[PDB]
Amino acid sequence: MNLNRYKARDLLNLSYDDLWSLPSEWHLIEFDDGKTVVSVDRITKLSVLCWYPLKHYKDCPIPSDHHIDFNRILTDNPKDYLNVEGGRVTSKAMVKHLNKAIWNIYDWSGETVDPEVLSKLAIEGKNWLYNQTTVKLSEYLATLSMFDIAEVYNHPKVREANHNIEPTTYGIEKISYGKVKEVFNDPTQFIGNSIIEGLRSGTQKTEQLLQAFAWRGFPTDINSDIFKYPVTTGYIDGIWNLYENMIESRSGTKALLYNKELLRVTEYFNRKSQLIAQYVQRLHPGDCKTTILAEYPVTKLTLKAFKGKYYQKEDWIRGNETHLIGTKQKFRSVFGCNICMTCYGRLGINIPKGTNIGQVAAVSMGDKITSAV
Amino acid sequence: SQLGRREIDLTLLGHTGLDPWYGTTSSARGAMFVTHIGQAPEVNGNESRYFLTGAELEYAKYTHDVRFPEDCRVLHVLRKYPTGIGKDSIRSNPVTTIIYENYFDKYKTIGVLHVPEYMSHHQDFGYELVKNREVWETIAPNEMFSKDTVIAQSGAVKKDGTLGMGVNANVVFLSAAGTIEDGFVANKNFLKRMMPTSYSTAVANAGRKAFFLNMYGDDKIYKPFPDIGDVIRPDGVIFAIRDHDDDLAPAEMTPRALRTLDRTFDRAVIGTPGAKVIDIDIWRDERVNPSPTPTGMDAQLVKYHTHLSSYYRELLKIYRGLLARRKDDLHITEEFERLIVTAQMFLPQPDNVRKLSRFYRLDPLDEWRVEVTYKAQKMPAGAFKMTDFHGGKGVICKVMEDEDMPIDENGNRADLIIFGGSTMRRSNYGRIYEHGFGAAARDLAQRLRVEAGLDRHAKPTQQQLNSVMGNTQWVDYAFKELLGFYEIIAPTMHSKMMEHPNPAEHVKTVLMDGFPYIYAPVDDPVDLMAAVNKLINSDKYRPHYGKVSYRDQAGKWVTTKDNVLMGPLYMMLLEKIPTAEILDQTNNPLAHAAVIESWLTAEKPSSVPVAV
Amino acid sequence: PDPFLIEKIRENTPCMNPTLANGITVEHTMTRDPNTGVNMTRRYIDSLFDISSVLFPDGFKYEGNRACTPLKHFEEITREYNAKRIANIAPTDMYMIDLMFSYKGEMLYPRPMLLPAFKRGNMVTINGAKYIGSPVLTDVGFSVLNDSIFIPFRRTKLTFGKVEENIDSHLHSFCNSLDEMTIEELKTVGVNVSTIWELLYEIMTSLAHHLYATDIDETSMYGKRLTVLHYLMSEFNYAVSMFGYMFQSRRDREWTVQELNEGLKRSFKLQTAIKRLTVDHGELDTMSNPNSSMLIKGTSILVTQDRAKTSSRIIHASIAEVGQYKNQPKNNPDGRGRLNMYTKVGPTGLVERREEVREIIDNAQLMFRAK
Amino acid sequence: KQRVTPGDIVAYNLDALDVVKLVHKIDDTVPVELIQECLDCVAVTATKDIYPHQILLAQWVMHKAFPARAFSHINKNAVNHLLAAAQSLMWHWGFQQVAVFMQVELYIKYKDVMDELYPHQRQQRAINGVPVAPVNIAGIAVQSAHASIRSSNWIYHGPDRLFKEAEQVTQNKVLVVPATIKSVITELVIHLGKLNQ
Amino acid sequence: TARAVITSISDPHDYDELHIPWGVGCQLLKYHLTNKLKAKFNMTTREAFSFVYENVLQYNQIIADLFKELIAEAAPYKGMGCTFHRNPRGSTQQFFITKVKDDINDNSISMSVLCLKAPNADFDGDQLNLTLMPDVYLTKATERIAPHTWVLSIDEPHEISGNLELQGPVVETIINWAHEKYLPPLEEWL
Ligand SMILES: [Zn+2]
Repeated sequence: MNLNRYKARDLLNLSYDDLWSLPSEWHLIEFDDGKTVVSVDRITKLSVLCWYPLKHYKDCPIPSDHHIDFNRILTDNPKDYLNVEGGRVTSKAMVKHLNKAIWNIYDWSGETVDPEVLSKLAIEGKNWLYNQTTVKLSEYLATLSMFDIAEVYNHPKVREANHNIEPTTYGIEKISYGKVKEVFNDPTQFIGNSIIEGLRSGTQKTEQLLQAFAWRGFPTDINSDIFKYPVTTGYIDGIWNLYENMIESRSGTKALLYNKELLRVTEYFNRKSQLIAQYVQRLHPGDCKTTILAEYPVTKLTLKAFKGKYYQKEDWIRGNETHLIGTKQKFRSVFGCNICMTCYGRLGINIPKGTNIGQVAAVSMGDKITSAV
Repeated sequence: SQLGRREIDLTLLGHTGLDPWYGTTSSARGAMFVTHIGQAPEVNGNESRYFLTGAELEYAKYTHDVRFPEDCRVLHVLRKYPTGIGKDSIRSNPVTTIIYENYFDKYKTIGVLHVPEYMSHHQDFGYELVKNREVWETIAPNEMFSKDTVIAQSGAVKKDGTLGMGVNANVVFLSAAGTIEDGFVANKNFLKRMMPTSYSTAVANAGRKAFFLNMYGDDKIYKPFPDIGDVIRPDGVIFAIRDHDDDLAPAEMTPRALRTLDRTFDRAVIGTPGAKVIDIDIWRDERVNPSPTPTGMDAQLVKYHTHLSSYYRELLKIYRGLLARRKDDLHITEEFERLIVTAQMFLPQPDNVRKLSRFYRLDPLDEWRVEVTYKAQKMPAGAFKMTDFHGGKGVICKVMEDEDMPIDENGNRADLIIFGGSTMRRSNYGRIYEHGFGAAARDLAQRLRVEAGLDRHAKPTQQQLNSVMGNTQWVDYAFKELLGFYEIIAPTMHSKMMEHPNPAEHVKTVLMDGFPYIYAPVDDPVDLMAAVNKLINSDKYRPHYGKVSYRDQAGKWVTTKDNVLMGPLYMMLLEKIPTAEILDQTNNPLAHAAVIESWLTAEKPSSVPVAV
Repeated sequence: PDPFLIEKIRENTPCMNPTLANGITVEHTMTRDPNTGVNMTRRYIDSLFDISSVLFPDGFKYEGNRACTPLKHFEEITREYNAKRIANIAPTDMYMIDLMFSYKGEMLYPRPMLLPAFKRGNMVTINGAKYIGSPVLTDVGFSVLNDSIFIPFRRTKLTFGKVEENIDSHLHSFCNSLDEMTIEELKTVGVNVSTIWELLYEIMTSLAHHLYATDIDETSMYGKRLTVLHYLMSEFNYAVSMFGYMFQSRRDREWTVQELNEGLKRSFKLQTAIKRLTVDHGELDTMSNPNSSMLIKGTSILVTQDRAKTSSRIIHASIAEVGQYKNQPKNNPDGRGRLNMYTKVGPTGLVERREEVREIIDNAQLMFRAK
Repeated sequence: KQRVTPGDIVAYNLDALDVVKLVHKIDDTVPVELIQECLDCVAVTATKDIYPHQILLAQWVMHKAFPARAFSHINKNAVNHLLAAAQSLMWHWGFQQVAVFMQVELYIKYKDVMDELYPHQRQQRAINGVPVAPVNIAGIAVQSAHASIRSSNWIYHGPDRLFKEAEQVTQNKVLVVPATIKSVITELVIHLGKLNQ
Repeated sequence: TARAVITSISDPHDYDELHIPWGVGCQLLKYHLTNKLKAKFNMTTREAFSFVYENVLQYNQIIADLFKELIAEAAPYKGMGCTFHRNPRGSTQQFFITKVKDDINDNSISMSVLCLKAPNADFDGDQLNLTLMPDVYLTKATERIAPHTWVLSIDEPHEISGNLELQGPVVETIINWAHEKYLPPLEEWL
């Protein structure tokens, strides 16, 4: 049938003026593993630009995981690839494929690649992706006008979620919010709308769209007090009663001012830890070969904290093991050394050479509690 | 859900009543809109808003200006720095002070009224005072004036009662690369219309320690500071200063060395190169019997000081003439008393008493104090903040030419490019209604211009409108079209100008400028999205929704794929509110002198191998 | 725009109060009576001096106040002290008045004094820099806090063998030296006091229920005095209070002309109301307006009673009438910031209710408070 | 005192060693061999204390190319090269009786033209009701120079050709002062005033 | 050694590029312009100091050509090495000055648009410090603080940190291109 057949590295050895001037048709891409991805030209042009670190090493295999549409696999039965959704292009999605490329290079050659070269190749690949996508895409500009509001507003399922609403926290926040939440996730209704396609791509939040296209519900005061009567209208069709506009006036500015004033008071908490953690010092790679391994009980909430460690089983670098979730486990930590890379874990290979590990651990602990408030 | 009714009038919103669609904007941006006004300087291109409320007719009544306090009669009209045809004749006098006597009073009180050329309550920002010509020509030493008669208004207050707080800009909503992290892509022809005026002041002191240098003059004259009406030097040095040394007098006290400014060992005062000089005030301590200023240098200081001393002597003579007539019946205003205290502080004392030791906030004067006031306009290029009369502000990051801007298929050139994707994030939806209704009204005015025999994007002459208005059957059709458009988005207007006498002047006013002005009060019984759906689903009053051609970051004329709508937004400009070696290169002067020597003896000043 | 359109917008616009839009510090200070040409600050000095006339001895009598000439103003500013006449060339608004005391006839030396001399739009200028005077709220009568009852007086304000004469002398200064007649103007809010012990009677009987089951609302801006002159001249009030305390708490003995002249020289200097105008006065801030209008940040600023000393921030429907909601700066974000110049203000600054919007305000206040 | 920006006086430590360019910035008709004869005596006078008459005569000359106030903020090897640069111009201009006094270690008809070249004069205090004529600002400088030349005796360490260009005979090579030294200093200042008019 | 507000380079550029304005670069490279004015021209240091300070607030072609020359003299680098600090590893990076702005009214140090995430991109009220490196020894030594040293995530073992992710409009212009009903469906294409 009429599907052209390309390769994984034969598109990567192609020049930019020849990659962008590809035909617009449904084609096949052969990868170095035993799979074949069905996709279109506008997605594989974006996937090749995420394989910039793979362009330097010309003997590295390119698996099928590197493609954006890696769910469509050309199998024997024709219904497993006929009507299948693809991967959604996100601001996080283009980063994880460059991550997949740099760790494919780091896993192809066995642990002998300086990660500084991989990080420089990652920032250079992001720079080349930016410099290609801004220049070559100058007619595909997302606009917003009066017509875009009147397409999400005029939907009959959104207008049904504004009439006959029970003014409590249940009848708003579980019925009227959900009646438009289940249609905002429908990939059939809003084709080409700049608001909905930006919501699906992670650039818009639904928590701000619920207060705009549906009812706003129960704002607070200087202290968290519900006012026993919710706001009747949203932000698209405005709010022009004295009661509801005064409650939204108490919710708007005074909350954000004390979400501003409570972030320079936490600046004292991390400096003393940042100064006291500098006693531990430089991290040299290798293996200390010490028979000192501490036992640690595993819990479901600390499984993600064991994402990079060195398991010892019958004399293993993952964080997705659903099992081993209640068993106490013996593995090596920094409490035994004669600090090595195996004892600290595989988090230490993302740290540069001249960086104090206790100082960067104090910064990693400090930023997480300020990212919540 | 009570969509059509509104129950908040103009007296419950303090400054929120200045803009419509306040309920569609979130309160965190609705407070930022009020914080942004009062931080906006007055720009050279001022106009009333296209969407008017009642508030702009009331805010134009209470502004800083010159005003007669009571019913008074003028006694004496003084003027500093008299202008004429002579030799020491300073052109364009700044200050003209009149003296009035309060009529209709038991005790006829005597006051003064300073009329300057400008007013400035902020540092490096101000505005000028446009004089009322029909009243300023009437000023005579025997004239009667009423209460609250206003001379020297500002430029924001129009003759009809409106306030100019900004300028309308054609705003296009695109996702271009320039609009990253609240960025603007401004037009070059639009940034000329947003040009604030800055009034600054430089202060000189040349006495026992130092003298002035011979800038601004040839080998025949000595002119240390520019005159009133003279511009500043292309490098903005005003009154450079060199110290007293008599052993270096063949070296430094030479007409070559006095005309040449050495940027080290001297003290220059730097300002704006292109700037007219407005006012000069010189204070002289003339009670020293040897003068440390050498001969031939005070030819320009004495010229201003004698004209200031004659004014301060005439004022004291006027007060002492009023004192001899009404003994112990004088009652004077509190400003008039301090003006005579200033006049007695300026003039020299007789030798029977001690001389004055004049200061300026614990800073002693030494025989000369020059006070030059200049005025400079500032063109915005980069890092200038703007606001669209909502909470959404941004920094200008890219300026393009007028032909490299977005343009519709009708011919409307864009002035700004704003990222639309922050509207859902910041929840300021009044911008959308302003953009859409302004686009619909502007396309209505341009379409009504096109149906008559005229040309869009051009102000018609007075002989074309006299032939357009001559056909009575077209003015009625255009008035019915304008009324049918006002029936959609502003029913208060449709109720308040169905009772219209002389309807031809309304169509003549609409066809004159490029927009029909719209009254949108804070309580208007209209549904916003029903008006949006009425504008979209209609044969008439529908804005032009088509594609937009522009010039991208490379050299190419590209046309966008999406249908993009261009509409006006009332814009305003806002004011601008190892390691041991690097530490040893600053905390040790020998290492800094070695870095300077390594920079200055090298073959290449950049790419030095090692600096000690 | 079309002139008929501007005419209809003018006919459909409510006008602001010109008493507050033009400035209230230029109203309550520097307003001249049509009979005698006397500023309201000078009448405030007279009303401050007739209260403390019950502590003066017999024969001593405050004899009005006169306005000085600019010649005496210049000769008193530039006075030779140490063979050097310190002039101060700086654009400032000042004017001089005399105090004009007496003692059994025998008119003593006058005492000059400087006064702030405000302008239109709350545009005072002190020592070259422009400033802005702002009103405070000034709770009428008694000011209830969360802890106890606080009643403000002009001399001292309190929050609720050899030693016996010292005990009795403080009650002698408490009894008749605090029976002021400007305070019986103030204490008409449900209080019947003409005697100093009746105040302590109705504190523990009539104001007793204000501590556990009070009838106040404590977040409302209704029924306020809106003073600009009591807080501006606080150092002069302290000077007259120290003058009366020098006449009472030290002695009651024989007074000569030299001791009274030395006390008048020690008490009333040249700049008594001037020294701390830019230091500790929270009602005076720096003018930084880059625009022509004065309604945005010039004449529409209110100081609260705790901000003037340089929870209670709950919602209220009085903020829609007296204050500006949705006008929320970083220091007064609850709406007790800007002024809302459409408010009705009667004589002596008394904020009174407005009748045409009382229904919606009372409905919203009843709707604010339900659990 | 008058704190100059540091790094600027390193550039003036460097530019003072550019002797021939600083000479040719003032007068381009100067023999380079005369500058070389002046520059071969820097090292001997380098280990000798510098006296203010040399600094004043090197500050009056070469103000057109070097700031005169920078002489107090530069080292000894800068002022020695500036003395050797000024001695060349005072040799070439025809003032040989004053050019001897530069490389040195220690052992009126002009008034109306000096009032024309230097018009700015010092104001004077009147004494019992008579206006005193102003004192010329260039006469105090030549008086301070003349009072510093004749303050002590001198020893010549310089070019041998300049010692016979000026009519002086050696008996101990102790430097004598002629009677017309004030007139030739005044003529030097008049020549400097005509050059920078 | 310098302090100014920041803007963005919304153009084809490199991730380590600084564009300093005219008034900052004329006062920072004064001893670098003085060497070229004393070498190419026959100016003295007094005339060179008078020529640099005069054209601080005024554009001229000679100072711009000497700026382009001083950028071009760095042969193995893109420009002159600097450290662009910020007071509140990703708070101090190393850049290279590759351009001096010809517009005099523009007073802002424009930074890379992809390096606006490891520090917080505050265009409103954030002035940032600039320190010029004298030699190439310190330019080699401050390579440890670089815009490629914050790429790898310090939280998770094999992840790239979230300071590499693209901004709003540059994501939305790819969303308008790739996710568009442009081609027919697969079973109807055949
Ligand atoms: Zn170990």
